[PDB]
Amino acid sequence: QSGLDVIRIRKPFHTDNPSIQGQWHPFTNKRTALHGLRPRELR
Amino acid sequence: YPQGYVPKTSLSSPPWQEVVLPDPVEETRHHAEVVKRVNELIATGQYGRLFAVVHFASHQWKVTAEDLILIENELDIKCGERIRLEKVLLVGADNFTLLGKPLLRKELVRVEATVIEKTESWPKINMKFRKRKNFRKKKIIVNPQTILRINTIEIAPRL
Amino acid sequence: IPDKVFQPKPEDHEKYGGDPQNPHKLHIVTRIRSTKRRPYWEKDTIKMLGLQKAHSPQIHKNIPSVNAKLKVVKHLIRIQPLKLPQGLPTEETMSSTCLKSTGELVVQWHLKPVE
Amino acid sequence: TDRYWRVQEVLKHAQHFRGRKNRCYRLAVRAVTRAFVKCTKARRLKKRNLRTLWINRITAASQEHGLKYPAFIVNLIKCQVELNRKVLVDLAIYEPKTFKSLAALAKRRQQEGFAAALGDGKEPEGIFSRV
Amino acid sequence: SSFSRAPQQWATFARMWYLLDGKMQPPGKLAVIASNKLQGLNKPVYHQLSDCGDHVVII
Amino acid sequence: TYSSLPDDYNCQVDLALTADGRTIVCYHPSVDIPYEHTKPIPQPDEQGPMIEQLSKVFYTTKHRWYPHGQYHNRRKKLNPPRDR
Amino acid sequence: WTVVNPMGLLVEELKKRNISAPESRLTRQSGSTTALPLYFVGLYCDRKLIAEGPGETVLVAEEEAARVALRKLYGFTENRRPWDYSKPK
RNA sequence: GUAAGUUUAGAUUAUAGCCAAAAGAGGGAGCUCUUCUGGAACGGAAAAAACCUUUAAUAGUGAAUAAUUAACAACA
Repeated sequence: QSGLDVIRIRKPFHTDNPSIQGQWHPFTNKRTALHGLRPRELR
Repeated sequence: YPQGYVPKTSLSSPPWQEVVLPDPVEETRHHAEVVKRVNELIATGQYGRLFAVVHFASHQWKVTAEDLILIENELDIKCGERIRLEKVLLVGADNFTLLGKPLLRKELVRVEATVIEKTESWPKINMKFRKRKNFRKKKIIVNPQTILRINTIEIAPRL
Repeated sequence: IPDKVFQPKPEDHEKYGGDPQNPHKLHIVTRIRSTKRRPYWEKDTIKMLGLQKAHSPQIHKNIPSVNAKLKVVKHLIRIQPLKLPQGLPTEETMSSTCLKSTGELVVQWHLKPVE
Repeated sequence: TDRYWRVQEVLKHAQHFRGRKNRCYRLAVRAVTRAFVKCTKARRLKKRNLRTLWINRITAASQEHGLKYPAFIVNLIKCQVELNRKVLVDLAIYEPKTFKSLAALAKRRQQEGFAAALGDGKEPEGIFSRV
Repeated sequence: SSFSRAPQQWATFARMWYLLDGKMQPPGKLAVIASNKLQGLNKPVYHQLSDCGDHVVII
Repeated sequence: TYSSLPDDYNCQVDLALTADGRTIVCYHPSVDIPYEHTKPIPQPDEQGPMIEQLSKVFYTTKHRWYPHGQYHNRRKKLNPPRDR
Repeated sequence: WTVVNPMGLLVEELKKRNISAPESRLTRQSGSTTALPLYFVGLYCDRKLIAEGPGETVLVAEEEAARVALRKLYGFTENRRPWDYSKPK
């Protein structure tokens, strides 16, 4: 046994590098348009 | 109009749209061509952090360097002793990934980890529901446990 | 139910892939339902056959006495014919036997993907 | 002569209770047992919720790429992929590029599967449908 | 990838604005879609306590 | 068009089978947005009302901002757990 | 390592490498007029994006994008090869 | 197929059910009786002691299933 306290462990996994390919955000997988035109822009 | 011709309408055409697959002969060439490029990538070692999925016990653990994994049972292995995981179905790189069918060849992937600690789980209260329960009808568990630290992941261009 | 159900016909033979000659020797039976709330005669037969646990394979002889017992519990069991593609296992190969879901007991387990 | 400590055993579990329950042994003992039983029942149900959460997250990730969860699972099964739902959630969150590759793989098998189903097996099995 | 922690949290937890046209459209089908978008169920990391709902505009 | 999904948003997915046939190779290099398909950064450079203003800014309920009694305030855990 | 003025430092490295200073562009925009605006700013070198960062304001996104570029410059990518402690040699 | 059984001696406990569903009998509704069968979830039928799925209970951030409110105007 180690000196670490014996109590409930919330998560059985510990990692210092959770993501390798990058964390997903809503703008991921969203296609751009020519000139980056925002929606409903008349131009 | 040709015989048995149905004009397109709401009900004449199915909602789903038919697709056409590429011809097999050229498809294999693309399959082989892609493999050759990847084989060079593995040989050149053009990758950094890697993630590998390993199935241990009844659990599947996505694993990376320095990861800590806890197993809720004894293992009989001394602490500080490196161990090789033999069940890996997937390994991933920054710009490519490999998928087992259903498992990767032992030659391609070798994964090693070290045993950190042997411990028992925190107490777990068990008390069944019953009329006139009484206070002494309760049980504790503290299921044994073990700690594993990921050490290294080794791959080779053996496609 | 007519007795023809247990008297097979050529069409039934083709459907289930069973040869009218060389009748199969052994039955494979598994309990698929609970005996709770069932009459005592059903309960007694299930215990006698040993199908206490559900989804547990049991091998039985295809003999008239056993067939009568299986018929009583027919609704609570699934019956499959055991097949020996490689024949009976030997003493040396007794440790390499494996029973497939198809109903075939192989006498050699090579741990190689069939693919 | 240890009756005081027996009450302390109930009290120590009842220190965090509110109202006269925390200071009345008659009520404190009942509350302590009720609290323990509630945890016991939740243990079995707790596991089921976690799987439900994992499945729900997978569906949103699959729907983000335009793939239905049932279709994605079936095609992966046809490909002999046995990654668990918990790992699948992590892959989408932490390996979005891999998830798209998985999404592309499942869709390609789905296209091959639809072709195979329409073919009825007369046509040769597809490259991605080969076992 | 390689983004700073605080900006990374902001982007993933950000809420989006959506526009819907109701002309000759069944409200119920729009409501089913609107509920999905409004509740935040369209996000892969949806959690009950994350308050990840999104803005929906209907015209 | 070997890939079954559009490759123009996240990454170029190239699916391949290894020579042995018991492995699938996926190559996924990321795709960058075209210069033409983006815009340049913009070159030009009381108690009751307080809760209402707070509610309006964050689209929250007014009930959220009301205080709580001493009983619950003391109960709050002072040390939220954070590892790494 | 404390780095102030990331944009200036990024430009300083680029001129040393004889690389054109990237042209900042607004890759994505959301909730601009709300109290919680999200801006994505991408650094485009020779009309090619080198690094992109998210920010609540255009300035914040540009600063974050600069920080991302600096990590890329010095090979500190999030996906970089992990250091190895296993080697007995 | 299976492992109890017969006899001798000592000795108590028990000697009041509940509800569903079957089979009868008075009766002509429904009631009124008698007989046989089954039951006491941690799942489901909404809340449902009595119906359906359910062999015990142990830890696990595994897996396959069971039962599981739902159904798709008339003219010759």
